[PDB]
Amino acid sequence: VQLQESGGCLVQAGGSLRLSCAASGSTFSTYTIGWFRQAPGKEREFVAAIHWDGGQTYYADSVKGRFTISRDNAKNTVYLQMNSLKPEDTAVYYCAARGRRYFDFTYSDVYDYWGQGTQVTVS
Amino acid sequence: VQLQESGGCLVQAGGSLRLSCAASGSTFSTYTIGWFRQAPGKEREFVAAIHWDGGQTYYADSVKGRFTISRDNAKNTVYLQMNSLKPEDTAVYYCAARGRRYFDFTYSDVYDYWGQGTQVTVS
Amino acid sequence: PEAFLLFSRRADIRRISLETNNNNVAIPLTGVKEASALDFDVTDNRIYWTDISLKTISRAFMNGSALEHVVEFGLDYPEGMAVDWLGKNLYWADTGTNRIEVSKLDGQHRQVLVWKDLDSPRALALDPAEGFMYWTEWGGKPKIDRAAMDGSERTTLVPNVGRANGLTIDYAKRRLYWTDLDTNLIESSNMLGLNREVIADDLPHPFGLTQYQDYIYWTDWSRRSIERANKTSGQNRTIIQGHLDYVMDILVFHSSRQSGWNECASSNGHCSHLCLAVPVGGFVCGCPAHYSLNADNRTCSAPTTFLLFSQKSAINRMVIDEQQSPDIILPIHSLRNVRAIDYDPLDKQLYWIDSRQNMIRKAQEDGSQGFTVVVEIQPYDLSIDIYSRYIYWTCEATNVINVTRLDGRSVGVVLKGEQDRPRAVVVNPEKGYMYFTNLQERSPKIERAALDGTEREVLFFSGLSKPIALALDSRLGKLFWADSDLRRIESSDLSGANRIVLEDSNILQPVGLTVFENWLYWIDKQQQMIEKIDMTGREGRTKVQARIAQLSDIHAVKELNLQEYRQHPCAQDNGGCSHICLVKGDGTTRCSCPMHLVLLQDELSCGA
Amino acid sequence: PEAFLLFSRRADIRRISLETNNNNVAIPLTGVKEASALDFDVTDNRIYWTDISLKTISRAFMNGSALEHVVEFGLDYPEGMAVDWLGKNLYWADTGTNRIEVSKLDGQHRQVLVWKDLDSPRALALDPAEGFMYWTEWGGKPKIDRAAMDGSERTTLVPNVGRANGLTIDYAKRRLYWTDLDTNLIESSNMLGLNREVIADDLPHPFGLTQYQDYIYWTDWSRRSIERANKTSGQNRTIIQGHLDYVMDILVFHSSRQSGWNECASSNGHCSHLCLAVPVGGFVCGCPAHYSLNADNRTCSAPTTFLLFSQKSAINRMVIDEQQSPDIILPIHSLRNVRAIDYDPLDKQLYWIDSRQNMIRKAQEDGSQGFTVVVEIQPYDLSIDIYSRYIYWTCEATNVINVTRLDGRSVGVVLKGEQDRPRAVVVNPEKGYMYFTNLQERSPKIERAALDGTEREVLFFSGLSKPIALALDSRLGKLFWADSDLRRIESSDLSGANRIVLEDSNILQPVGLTVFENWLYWIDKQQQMIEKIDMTGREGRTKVQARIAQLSDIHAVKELNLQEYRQHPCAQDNGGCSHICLVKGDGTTRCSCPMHLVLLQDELSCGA
Ligand SMILES: *[C@@H]1O[C@H](CO)[C@@H](O[C@@H]2O[C@H](CO)[C@@H](O[C@@H]3O[C@H](CO[C@H]4O[C@H](CO)[C@@H](O)[C@H](O)[C@@H]4O)[C@@H](O)[C@H](O)[C@@H]3O)[C@H](O)[C@H]2NC(C)=O)[C@H](O)[C@H]1NC(C)=O
Ligand SMILES: *[C@@H]1O[C@H](CO)[C@@H](O[C@@H]2O[C@H](CO)[C@@H](O[C@@H]3O[C@H](CO)[C@@H](O)[C@H](O)[C@@H]3O)[C@H](O)[C@H]2NC(C)=O)[C@H](O)[C@H]1NC(C)=O
Ligand SMILES: *[C@@H]1O[C@H](CO)[C@@H](O[C@@H]2O[C@H](CO)[C@@H](O[C@@H]3O[C@H](CO)[C@@H](O)[C@H](O)[C@@H]3O)[C@H](O)[C@H]2NC(C)=O)[C@H](O)[C@H]1NC(C)=O
Ligand SMILES: *[C@@H]1O[C@H](CO)[C@@H](O[C@@H]2O[C@H](CO)[C@@H](O)[C@H](O)[C@H]2NC(C)=O)[C@H](O)[C@H]1NC(C)=O
Ligand SMILES: *[C@@H]1O[C@H](CO)[C@@H](O[C@@H]2O[C@H](CO)[C@@H](O)[C@H](O)[C@H]2NC(C)=O)[C@H](O)[C@H]1NC(C)=O
Ligand SMILES: *[C@@H]1O[C@H](CO)[C@@H](O)[C@H](O)[C@H]1NC(C)=O
Ligand SMILES: *[C@@H]1O[C@H](CO)[C@@H](O)[C@H](O)[C@H]1NC(C)=O
Ligand SMILES: *[C@@H]1O[C@H](CO)[C@@H](O)[C@H](O)[C@H]1NC(C)=O
Ligand SMILES: *[C@@H]1O[C@H](CO)[C@@H](O)[C@H](O)[C@H]1NC(C)=O
Ligand SMILES: *[C@@H]1O[C@H](CO)[C@@H](O)[C@H](O)[C@H]1NC(C)=O
Ligand SMILES: [Cl-]
Ligand SMILES: [Cl-]
Ligand SMILES: [Cl-]
Ligand SMILES: [Cl-]
Ligand SMILES: [Cl-]
Ligand SMILES: [Cl-]
Ligand SMILES: [Cl-]
Repeated sequence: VQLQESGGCLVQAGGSLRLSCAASGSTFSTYTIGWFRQAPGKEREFVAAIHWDGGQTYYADSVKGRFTISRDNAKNTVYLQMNSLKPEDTAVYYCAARGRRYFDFTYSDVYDYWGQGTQVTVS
Repeated sequence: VQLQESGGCLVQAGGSLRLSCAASGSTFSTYTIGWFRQAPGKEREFVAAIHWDGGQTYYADSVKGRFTISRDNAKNTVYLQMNSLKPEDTAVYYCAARGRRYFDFTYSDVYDYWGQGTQVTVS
Repeated sequence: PEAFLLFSRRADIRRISLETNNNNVAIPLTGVKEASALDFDVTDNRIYWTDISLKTISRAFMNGSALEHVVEFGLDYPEGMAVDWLGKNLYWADTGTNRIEVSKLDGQHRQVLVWKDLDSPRALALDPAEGFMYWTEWGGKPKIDRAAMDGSERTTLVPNVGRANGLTIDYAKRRLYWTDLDTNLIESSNMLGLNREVIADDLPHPFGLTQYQDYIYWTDWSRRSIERANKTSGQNRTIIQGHLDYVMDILVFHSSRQSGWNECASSNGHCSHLCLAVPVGGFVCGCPAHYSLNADNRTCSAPTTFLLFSQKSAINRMVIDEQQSPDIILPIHSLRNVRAIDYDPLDKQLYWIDSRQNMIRKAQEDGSQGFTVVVEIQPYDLSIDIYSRYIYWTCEATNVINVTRLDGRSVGVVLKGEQDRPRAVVVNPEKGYMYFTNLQERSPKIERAALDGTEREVLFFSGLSKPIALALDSRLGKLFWADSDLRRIESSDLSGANRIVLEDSNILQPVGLTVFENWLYWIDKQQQMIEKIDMTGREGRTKVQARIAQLSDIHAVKELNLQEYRQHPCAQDNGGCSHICLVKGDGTTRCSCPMHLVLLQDELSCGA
Repeated sequence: PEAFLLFSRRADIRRISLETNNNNVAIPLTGVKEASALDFDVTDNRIYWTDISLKTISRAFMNGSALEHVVEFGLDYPEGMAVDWLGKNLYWADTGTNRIEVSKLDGQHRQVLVWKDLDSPRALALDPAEGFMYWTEWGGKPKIDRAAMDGSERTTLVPNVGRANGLTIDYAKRRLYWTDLDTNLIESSNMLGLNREVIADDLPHPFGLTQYQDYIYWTDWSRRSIERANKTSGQNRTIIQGHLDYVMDILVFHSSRQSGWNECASSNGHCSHLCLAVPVGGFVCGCPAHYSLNADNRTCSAPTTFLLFSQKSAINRMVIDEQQSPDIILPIHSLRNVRAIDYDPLDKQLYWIDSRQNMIRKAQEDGSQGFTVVVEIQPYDLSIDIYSRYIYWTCEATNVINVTRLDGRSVGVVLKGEQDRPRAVVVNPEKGYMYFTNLQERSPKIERAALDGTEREVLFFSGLSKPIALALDSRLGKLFWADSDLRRIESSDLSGANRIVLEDSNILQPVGLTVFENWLYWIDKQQQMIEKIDMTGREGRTKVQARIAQLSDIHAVKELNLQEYRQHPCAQDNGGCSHICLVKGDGTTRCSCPMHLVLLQDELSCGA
């Protein structure tokens, strides 16, 4: 299993942006895909997670109402729709996966696969 | 740095045994060498540690008076002299090293190098 | 006694009092990474938990003392776990390995109870007073199954359900409770799976579940809480504690949930190992995996003949029986890169080569009494002379055939050549000869020589590319090799005559051989297969197991007939030879030496 | 307010009240692995701690929130750390890197204060009210040094001492306190290192020290305790709390230990960045690393000319000055395997190739605004055309020269071919040509072509084995290359004439080249060295830095002449060309295309 994030760039305050996580080497029917972000000088923070089989979604309070995690019906791809971007949303956003469905999705240590991350800067 | 334990075997209760830890890439002027044990179905337990430069020794309560840790003066080898061996002393004995002096020597996670361990069984 | 609630979350197991003001305090454990399932034994004041990250099931007292990892091998996703407090047994369900297993509460006598047609079991609940066992399945068609607590009488109890969680038994009112994670409901049925009732249909995200007196307890990952309600109407709801994110499991620690009795609680059913409950309230005696129950239905006998096959980081065992028992992984610790394996049927110990540690190690099937025989060097293959108690192994680094006693004392080198590349090797001490592949550059050979290195004979020099495996059967007088490049397995007489291709199709990477009696087993690393062909010809080529990654070797073990073993003339203290004891064609013995010694005038000792 | 004691142990930082002498309670922090040194800022209610395992220095409030890692790069063993509560600065000492550094309490404007002739500094103590800082050294000859808190007027204060620890200042009584770990003593002296006194000579294992009012506090690893005694006599001893194994540091959180005043405490001394105290009670304005203080002695100017050299997982910067300022690592995140580097002097951003990620990335020197330019493919070397805003890079997998805009939009491929193996590359847009090494099988070549791929010319085909690096200086008309196999560096004219060997001795593995002013710099990966030769021939070959592991590339950055840049005809909207803008020998421009397009009749646009 390999993961590749994409979509990060410089974006204005109040603007929108959609990230995507391409996946390889599985059907991921037994996987949970989660998004994390890490700003310079801060601890890595949980953003959102989704069951590939089931559709259950889970969000952090700091992105509730603004961020939406979704699943592609065609190309093995998870999306992170980010609306109403604040300057504090500036971080490198990582895509993580684990072959287990119900667990503490904020627990980053127990995930099995990570991507290179993509940088989102909000002015 | 590479470590290799030796000396483990089968020994009667109340007998004596001396283990040794060979060395390579000898950066040992700045290293602490510690001994660890792990019985089947039990957590890894700290035994003893020594400052290669300094000569300070530190021991666990379960081995005080019975065990002795020492350095060789020509071989780059740390010894663990085990006297008054109890049956519960049965474990795989590991040699660990860290390029730092003065720290929590029981903190096995912060050591930098390990050996393959040697099996000591006490009847 | 006082009742309190235990719950798992992250790497902590915590305690909440139900009588006092909720005093959330953590149980002082150590080494926990991700605690999931929970259970207890009130008479022992012990708690049990599974760790999905570490793939372990552990135990400890409520004060944190006597922390023990009672299950450390063969786990993948141990989601379900339950304590048999009557028979003092530990049950668990692994979603990955697709197995329901049992063992003593300390880990001894581990046995597989359900393994056939089992797709992802999740929650598990026990009823040892009645002898029944209930679990949920997240397989292709989710359902709730039932079986006796010895694995028999398996049946579907609730077929019409989603992926259920937190299966809980109300022992007083005879009702089953569970959380359907697909429909987000808390449901209940009776013990027969009928009279379904919806207890709570307005909850945001229920997960964990337990029952106590008139109440059910559950965790809600959306409200981040532990809540309680009337177990019948679902009313009188209350929050026990909030701000608890992603609580995995909950239970009420109280003696009122571990009642009842059976014969296992009184006398262990006079069983030597396992006392497993069966309906209605009875018991049967069980054995560890691959052990057999004797005619007394109480005692257990270890397997006498079996197959061993090793992977890169595992050594497994397999038997051939009527019920077709599953293969198990032997609790051998610190396996890094196992290349070849062997077995001494006298002291019943396992030998193997670890190519990353570059050593030859030894232990029992218990995993205990580990010992390194040989420690640069690069052991490639090995073969045990069980009569002279020696190991014949090839060194890939120095290109020699080295001999070593079982206790680690070196005998010496019996073969070395300028351009010799000895690799695979098999010993035939009944006749006094050894066979080995010689992978010389662009000229691979299969050779034979006496066990002291003399009488070297090239048996085959054509039709070979990479002969990588060897096997031998002394009663049939047959030699077997497998070519990984030419992708075929051949056979011939020990003399070298009657060379025949046994199989040469649908074979990708054969890397191991062994003989049971009339069957020739082999392993295909690329196909991840263990297959066998019938050498007497009655039956055809069959597969025995598939989807086995990183296969390395395979070795059959036959029960040793001790009186026939003692009849071998080198079994009685090496026949007086200080080193190599050689059987000659007439049945008597001769003494010989490794190449750095010479035989002395006494025709028994070797000196430098 | 009330005074309490903070101590570090394992991954915990805990609080002990002195009103109760117990009440042990942990500070709710996360992500801590091995807490070591401790300090505080009483006006901010903040604590500071170093993590030896994570190589970080962090801070947070007593509540637990606002947890920030203010130092994340360039640390090895940050044993010493102290807070400048008056000037709001963070000081620390790294035993591994052998450096005393300073920055703002949030981490901005990091600067190196001591780095010359400094062997293993351990404990560190600040006296900002007077302008002195004191530290212990575990070097070849242990001692206690003193210097101004800007790094100046360094001196040895106590030369005759063992390896000291827990250096503490009694600001009321003007006394220094420390623990001699080699003699197990608690010693003291006055602020000039005189009047030595032994405070306690019968302690089993003292470690970590602090002082408050009439008492000194220490931790004893042998007795596993925190203890206290009369600061003068050493008697009236008492145990504060026991059963605390291996406590690393202690301090008394109270306002009476952070007293005094200086002009930095009022409006930062009108300094733009760093306000650093100097004796006696004065101050001097400071600047970040490689920044220079302006003529107003208040504001700072960024470096306009510097060197960049990369390692496997690091990119460093180095200046050439009279001070001989130390090199620093740039805070670039997620560096896995840096293969080559380049720099855009217009937008002042750094470019590099990561071979493990197989991308070409971009970032500011402070790590911000990271962006992936190109992301199977395997970028090998890159060279930036700063006038057309293009990146010329070679693909190791497809063996092409691919052209990409700085914003990631692809221009196209300008060189493909049978037998072609383009590797190293340098562009010369001032003349309209590019130079690249062609590592064809058993026939390496150094070739030239126009920036559109036309006018291909093999400049050199002999005296080559593995030409691995390329450099160019347009003003001198010189091409430079390094051969890693033949172990030499050569030079020639851009026309290809006047080939000469520059160096061919004491060179093991040259893997990079760059030109500063009249110096040719190169990196020797095997010798772990950066060296330089004077191309004017006046001065000799000199080493500039050694013991640099895993060297990858080196690249010089000259201050951009805005006037000379805007005079380049492709600098203004690419000279009207839709793709490739080419300077002629006339000085005017042509337009050209990649190979999947063709130039239209307008002589400016490319169509398919
Ligand atoms: C938990 O929820 C319950 C409702 O689901 C609460 O109410 C209890 O309900 C029972 C009856 O269900 C009531 O107790 C009495 O019922 C008898 C008749 O008893 C017979 O019928 C019932 C129902 O068929 C059966 O369960 C019995 O075994 C008998 O066969 C009436 O004659 C009485 O007048 C009285 O109504 C009560 O409503 C109540 N039981 C109590 C208060 O003991 C229950 O209270 C909830 N528990 C808690 C702790 O809150
Ligand atoms: C065949 O296997 C045996 C071991 O089963 C190898 O014997 C080992 O040989 C090495 C030297 O090659 C011995 O090390 C030596 O130790 C003595 C001290 O007793 C020291 O004086 C020497 O300088 C050398 O370091 C080692 O002890 C020995 N091990 C045993 C168990 O005897 C033998 O080398 C193998 N044959 C070949 C051809 O490699
Ligand atoms: C030279 O480098 C550029 C990138 O700097 C390479 O362009 C990339 O080429 C791939 C495949 O040719 C493109 O992927 C394709 O995208 C289209 C959607 O436009 C999709 O329909 C295809 O199935 C495929 O996924 C990729 O978009 C493109 N990227 C850019 C920025 O242009 C180019 O291939 C390199 N040339 C050579 C000869 O290697
Ligand atoms: C932790 O609790 C266990 C079990 O309660 C203690 O083990 C034994 O407990 C029984 C009663 O259940 C006593 O009769 C035994 O004396 C206990 N064993 C020993 C060796 O004393 C265990 O002692 C407790 N440990 C601590 C540190 O409190
Ligand atoms: C965490 O502690 C800090 C320290 O007081 C609090 O943060 C700020 O504290 C200052 C006083 O130094 C107040 O003037 C600010 O109003 C505080 N900030 C905010 C956003 O309230 C903070 O309140 C504490 N956090 C908690 C949860 O108690
Ligand atoms: C709530 O609980 C009380 C007992 O405290 C019980 O008598 C009552 O019937 C319950 N009410 C409802 C509406 O469930
Ligand atoms: C053991 O049980 C089997 C069947 O359950 C029965 O045939 C056999 O006679 C029993 N033996 C004894 C000794 O009870
Ligand atoms: C400490 O000892 C000195 C004598 O050396 C004494 O004068 C002083 O009062 C003592 N202080 C305390 C706090 O006990
Ligand atoms: C402290 O020491 C001195 C003399 O030893 C004296 O003032 C007093 O008795 C001791 N105790 C206290 C509490 O001051
Ligand atoms: C800067 O400092 C120097 C020496 O410290 C001094 O001579 C000079 O006047 C200062 N600059 C200004 C603008 O005051
Ligand atoms: Cl000591
Ligand atoms: Cl010693
Ligand atoms: Cl823990
Ligand atoms: Cl019963
Ligand atoms: Cl198993
Ligand atoms: Cl020359
Ligand atoms: Cl240097």
